[PDB]
Amino acid sequence: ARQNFLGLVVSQGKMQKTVKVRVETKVFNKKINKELFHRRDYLVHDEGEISREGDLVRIEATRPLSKRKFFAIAEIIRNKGQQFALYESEAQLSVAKEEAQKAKEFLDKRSVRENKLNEKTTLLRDIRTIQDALSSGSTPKELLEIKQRYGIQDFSQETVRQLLQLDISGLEVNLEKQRSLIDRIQTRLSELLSNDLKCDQFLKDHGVEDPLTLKKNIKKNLLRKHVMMDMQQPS
Amino acid sequence: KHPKGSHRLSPKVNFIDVDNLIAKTVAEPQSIKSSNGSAQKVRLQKAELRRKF
RNA sequence: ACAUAUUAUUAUCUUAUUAUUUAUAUAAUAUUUUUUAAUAAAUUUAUUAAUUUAUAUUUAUUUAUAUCAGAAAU
RNA sequence: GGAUUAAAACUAGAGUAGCGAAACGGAUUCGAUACCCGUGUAGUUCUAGUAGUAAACUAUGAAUACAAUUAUUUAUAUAUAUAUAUAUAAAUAAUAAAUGAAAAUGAAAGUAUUCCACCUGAAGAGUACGUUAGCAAUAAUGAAACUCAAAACAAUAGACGG
RNA sequence: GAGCGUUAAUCAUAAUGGUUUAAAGGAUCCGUAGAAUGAAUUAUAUAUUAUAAUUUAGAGUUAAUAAAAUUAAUUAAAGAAUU
RNA sequence: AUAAGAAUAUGAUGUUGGUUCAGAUUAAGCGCUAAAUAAGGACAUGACACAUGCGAAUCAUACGUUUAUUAUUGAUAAGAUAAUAAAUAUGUGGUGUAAACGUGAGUAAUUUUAUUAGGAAUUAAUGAACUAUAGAAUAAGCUAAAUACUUAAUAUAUAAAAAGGAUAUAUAAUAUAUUUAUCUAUAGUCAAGCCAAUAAUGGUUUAGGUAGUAGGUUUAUUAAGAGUUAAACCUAGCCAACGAUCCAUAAUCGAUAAUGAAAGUUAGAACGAUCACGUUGACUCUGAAAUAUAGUCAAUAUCUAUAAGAUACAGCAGUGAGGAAUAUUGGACAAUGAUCGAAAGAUUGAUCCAGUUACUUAUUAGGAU
Ligand SMILES: [K+]
Ligand SMILES: [K+]
Ligand SMILES: [K+]
Ligand SMILES: [K+]
Ligand SMILES: [K+]
Ligand SMILES: [K+]
Ligand SMILES: [K+]
Ligand SMILES: [K+]
Ligand SMILES: [K+]
Ligand SMILES: [K+]
Ligand SMILES: [K+]
Ligand SMILES: [Mg+2]
Ligand SMILES: [Mg+2]
Ligand SMILES: [Mg+2]
Ligand SMILES: [Mg+2]
Ligand SMILES: [Mg+2]
Ligand SMILES: [Mg+2]
Ligand SMILES: [Mg+2]
Ligand SMILES: [Mg+2]
Ligand SMILES: [Mg+2]
Ligand SMILES: [Mg+2]
Ligand SMILES: [Mg+2]
Ligand SMILES: [Mg+2]
Ligand SMILES: [Mg+2]
Ligand SMILES: [Mg+2]
Ligand SMILES: [Mg+2]
Ligand SMILES: [Mg+2]
Ligand SMILES: [Mg+2]
Ligand SMILES: [Mg+2]
Ligand SMILES: [Mg+2]
Ligand SMILES: [Mg+2]
Ligand SMILES: [Mg+2]
Ligand SMILES: [Mg+2]
Ligand SMILES: [Mg+2]
Ligand SMILES: [Mg+2]
Ligand SMILES: [Mg+2]
Ligand SMILES: [Mg+2]
Ligand SMILES: [Mg+2]
Ligand SMILES: [Mg+2]
Ligand SMILES: [Mg+2]
Ligand SMILES: [Mg+2]
Ligand SMILES: [Mg+2]
Ligand SMILES: [Mg+2]
Ligand SMILES: [Mg+2]
Ligand SMILES: [Mg+2]
Ligand SMILES: [Mg+2]
Ligand SMILES: [Mg+2]
Ligand SMILES: [Mg+2]
Ligand SMILES: [Mg+2]
Ligand SMILES: [Mg+2]
Ligand SMILES: [Mg+2]
Ligand SMILES: [Mg+2]
Ligand SMILES: [Mg+2]
Ligand SMILES: [Mg+2]
Ligand SMILES: [Mg+2]
Ligand SMILES: [Mg+2]
Ligand SMILES: [Mg+2]
Ligand SMILES: [Mg+2]
Ligand SMILES: [Mg+2]
Repeated sequence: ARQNFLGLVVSQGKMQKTVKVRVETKVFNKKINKELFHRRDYLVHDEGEISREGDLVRIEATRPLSKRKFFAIAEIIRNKGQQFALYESEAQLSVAKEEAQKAKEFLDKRSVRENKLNEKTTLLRDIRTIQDALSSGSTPKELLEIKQRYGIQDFSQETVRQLLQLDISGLEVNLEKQRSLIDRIQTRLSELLSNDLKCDQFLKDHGVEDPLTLKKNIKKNLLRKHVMMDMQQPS
Repeated sequence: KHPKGSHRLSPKVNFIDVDNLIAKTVAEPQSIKSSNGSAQKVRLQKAELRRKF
């Protein structure tokens, strides 16, 4: 049959309807006693100009088409070259949008900081008026303004404590919950495995059919999937 | 797309029908001609042997 | 340096021959075509030599391109 | 392919104490174009460049896996009855095995694997010619003919040593 | 041995090699090609290769903690001595 | 599967390292020497120049031409006609020389070689010349005449042909029969054109090369693809340090020869395969196929007949030259082939034999006492 080769497109878009395909064949080199790969670039006809640099293609022998062209593209095995072209066009549009959004979030942050620098009022001073007015009874209009600078309509000892809250405090509690879950899951499964009877019951209670007839790994995974479904789904 | 001016498929294999090959190559004399001549008789014998072979 | 021989090349010069392509002929031949003599046969027809007519096939000269080769330069 | 690259040298502009090719003198000597001494120019210095050469050496390309010990530092860690002790790496020194012409190498110059550079008797020769690069000195690349049966390394025993 | 010798030639006769010190490590490093070489598991295939999925032992990124004050470039200073 | 080393350093030792030797061989030369026989080879050099003779002829059953005899005719013999037997290949014709033979100049590959269970454009109304089968073979002209040539007729969009001769018999030139030729068609056989992949010496102190150059489109040309050639219009490509381009050198190869344990290396004489050439260059004709050992023109050399002439020994033998070096100006067509012819036969320096030469191989070249 017609001789067919597999190769990688190494040049495209330079000649009209012609691409260069790199074909590697296996040969034996008697001198060094080693089977080597021999490489050659083929000028190949691309009737539909579909192939792109980087694509993996199969080329088939054809009639003489030019001085140096004797093969044509017969199939695109892998279209990595075509993918590169599509992803490059999308990237330009995708990045422009993101950069526009980020540019608008930077100018807004600058405006907020500039606005705050125009308000001579400082947190410490403001928190020293909400703690003196709340301990003296005075209600100068500054407080009403302060009830707008911060949004704190009510001036109590439990409102300054919520104005000065630090994110670190929230992190400290989320970390304890994370540690609890892991510790509970491990203790639960550890105990369950120690008692085969309580293990068999555990599985049946959670909806396993004849858990007794199961393997150690085929069943310990069920226990793990259940212990993690009784401490993460209920919470 | 295959190259313009080229056949997409390979030419069909030509299978020989031996009955047709024999009929066209070594066909039998259509009539039993009168080979009274000495040379005609020799030619008839040679043609028969060649056809048999 | 150089004097030699050989080869190759060319935006050059000359060029056999050939191919292709131009223009021309009161060009030749055949047929057609228009007439015209001479001759012959018969009692219009044929032949030959001319003229007109187109057609095909050649010939001469001519235009252009390429070309063995030689010259010059490298 | 690229970059960097001692000293000397070179192209400009500064600087120039000391040192110091050369040069001119003083000695020494049979002679002294030297060793020693004097005066001491370039250079040695800085700024901006050119050039890409050294015994540019560990005369030992880089990477990975692996193999028996000791000593000595360093680092990290651990412990305590708190200052040592116990661990794991690195470095260095001396070694086993192995390797090697041996000298020796010693975690490689061992056991293996991967990649690169390079060599094929001496002399001629890193020369000639050509080419490339440089302001230049030069640098890179790099032969052949003729001649010879030499030439070279480690080690051994001598002889000799101002 | 009806040949023998000699000259001219061919093949064989050590790379089942080497490069500290004998011919031979590039001044050094960076890095391109390499038709150079190169992890693990599983499943396919047309099979030491390809593809897909998965993995972290090579190679990297960012932190945290501890440690160190060297090597480049630039700027600003000091010191003994010399003439 | 078959793998050996030796001499030479050094005062001596180990090692590095070259050189030489031991083996086989030749397309061999030379020196000395030499018996017979059988077989295998023989200008590697100047693709230098060539005296002389040969190497391609054959057909009379294509057409003409020339005799002799007999018979008939011709009232005197010049001629004619037919039969028979001969002659003619200095007239017109047919077939044959694209092979074989010789040589290795050119050729490093758009061309050449080798290989592949390769390919299409998806190769002509090509048969070159035999086989099988079927059908046809007509009319004029031109030449002295024809199987010469020319123009027509009819034969698979349809196109595209031809030829008679010999011998008998019967007829009144014609018809049959036999024999040998001619043309067409279909298939077979033999045999052709084109392309791809892979490999094929040295130098980079030849590093850049290319400009129809790389690709696209269209027409011309061809049986047929393609910048293969010619014409037009576009794109800016293509090759290259895994060596492009350039230069030098060389015919290539094997189930051939030599050598080695082998991988390999060498040769390319001999046997066989392939290519190229026939003093040099180009072009054209015929043809399926030729830049043909043809033709044309030119170049070089020679020759005689002095013509827009002939010849060119790389056919055989042979001569001169060159060189260290390579042979008979032999016999035969008996054999195997080839060409012509219907046959009888003719031709054949293909070929087969012999000669020359230890160039190679083999056998023999007296045994017992
Ligand atoms: K084309
Ligand atoms: K100074
Ligand atoms: K290296
Ligand atoms: K060594
Ligand atoms: K030796
Ligand atoms: K005949
Ligand atoms: K000859
Ligand atoms: K040749
Ligand atoms: K007949
Ligand atoms: K080359
Ligand atoms: K014969
Ligand atoms: Mg010319
Ligand atoms: Mg220093
Ligand atoms: Mg200066
Ligand atoms: Mg002096
Ligand atoms: Mg003096
Ligand atoms: Mg001095
Ligand atoms: Mg520099
Ligand atoms: Mg130097
Ligand atoms: Mg050096
Ligand atoms: Mg140093
Ligand atoms: Mg590294
Ligand atoms: Mg030099
Ligand atoms: Mg020594
Ligand atoms: Mg003998
Ligand atoms: Mg060997
Ligand atoms: Mg090494
Ligand atoms: Mg080094
Ligand atoms: Mg060195
Ligand atoms: Mg890591
Ligand atoms: Mg010998
Ligand atoms: Mg001899
Ligand atoms: Mg003989
Ligand atoms: Mg010869
Ligand atoms: Mg006759
Ligand atoms: Mg004749
Ligand atoms: Mg021939
Ligand atoms: Mg012919
Ligand atoms: Mg012969
Ligand atoms: Mg007829
Ligand atoms: Mg006639
Ligand atoms: Mg004819
Ligand atoms: Mg040179
Ligand atoms: Mg071309
Ligand atoms: Mg075309
Ligand atoms: Mg053109
Ligand atoms: Mg030659
Ligand atoms: Mg060979
Ligand atoms: Mg050869
Ligand atoms: Mg011969
Ligand atoms: Mg020829
Ligand atoms: Mg010729
Ligand atoms: Mg000729
Ligand atoms: Mg000749
Ligand atoms: Mg001869
Ligand atoms: Mg002579
Ligand atoms: Mg001889
Ligand atoms: Mg003689
Ligand atoms: Mg003869």
